Amino acid sequence: LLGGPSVFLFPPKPKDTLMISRTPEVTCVVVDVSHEDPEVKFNWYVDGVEVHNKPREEQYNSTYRVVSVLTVLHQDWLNGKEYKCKVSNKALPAPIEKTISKAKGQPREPQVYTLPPSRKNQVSLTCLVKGFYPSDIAVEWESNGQPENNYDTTPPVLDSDGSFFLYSDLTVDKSRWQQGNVFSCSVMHEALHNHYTQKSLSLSP
Amino acid sequence: LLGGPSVFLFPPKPKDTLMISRTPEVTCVVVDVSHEDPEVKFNWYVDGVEVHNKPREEQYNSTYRVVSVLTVLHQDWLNGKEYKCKVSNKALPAPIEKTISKAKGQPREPQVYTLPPSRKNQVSLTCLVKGFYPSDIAVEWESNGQPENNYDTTPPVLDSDGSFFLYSDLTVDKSRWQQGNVFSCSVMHEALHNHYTQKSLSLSP
Repeated sequence: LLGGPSVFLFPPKPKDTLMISRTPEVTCVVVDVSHEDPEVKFNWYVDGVEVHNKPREEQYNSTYRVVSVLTVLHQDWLNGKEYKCKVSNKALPAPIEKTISKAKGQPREPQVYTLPPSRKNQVSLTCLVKGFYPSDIAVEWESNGQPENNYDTTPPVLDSDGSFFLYSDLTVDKSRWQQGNVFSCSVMHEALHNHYTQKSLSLSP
Repeated sequence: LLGGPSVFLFPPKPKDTLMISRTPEVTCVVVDVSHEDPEVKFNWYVDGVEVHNKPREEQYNSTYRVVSVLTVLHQDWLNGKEYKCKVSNKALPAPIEKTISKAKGQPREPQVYTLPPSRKNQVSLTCLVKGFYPSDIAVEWESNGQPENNYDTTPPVLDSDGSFFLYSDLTVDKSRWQQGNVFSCSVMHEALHNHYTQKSLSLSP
């Protein structure tokens, strides 16, 4: 397998699994396919039963990169079904197989805490999100209903008690803060009521 | 102790540890401090030696939340020194101690791959980043040198070979794509030459 193609199988976006309006999908990524062997075939399995459905390929200098995407059903993922990507290519000893599923274990509700805002010309607004399981989570910010994209979020990290925690921080203009704009950190997780919660912070007297 | 104060100690942002112009800091977060006991005091230790430099506090209904930040030295963090947060409050049996350091293990260079773009009115541009250790990493996007914030990045995940891998997804206007704008996927990691690599993606004939 060394110098040959590598395969990566990605779970669906947490946000996608937790909204009926969107469609969650697993993604099977193949890079470093040899110039001599462009044909790459994908076989998808849900718990064992083969499914459908085309794969997307492009040339990158000496090699090929191929991505295959399969829609999943919200429930199948949340209920813990196992998804398998099988990648076949003429240069491979035996087809490569990858497997992904939602972590099993008792779900635990995240707890969200806005923190003391801190300070030239910009303000840091932060949210702690902790006590959650599994680690699949979506953390976002908004203001006046519209999204705020200038934020960092730490990857979930395991706590002593076996739950996960993270830290999200949003940078805003000092003046938008001083003008009393309401800023919110929204969290989506399977263990929350309505799969959603929100905590707000503003400058108010 | 339940359900008194809980403490969370956070490492410095990867981007801050890897740029000479920024200040990396460890952050000690205390939540659910009882109304009756506002005083929270902080002891900071690097490898076991007390350092100095105040904490911010605020009331949230019936509780207090307190955050204490300590500037660290780039070299100290990368060299694997151990940071200790010790939190003292009158409601605690014994003061609470939290400890953090860079994971030890042989550093491995991330490998960065732009992937085939995919198609309403919007284009998904994607980057695979894999083969890296430790998981401390920063991933961002630019167009014409300016930052693009409308992306999502999976938390680093452990690969069978002991290294980490992730997937980052930027959403762009179809028209900015068609107009030939160069979109760039910037990665920062300790094992990279210059601590930085860029892979770019555009529509070109």
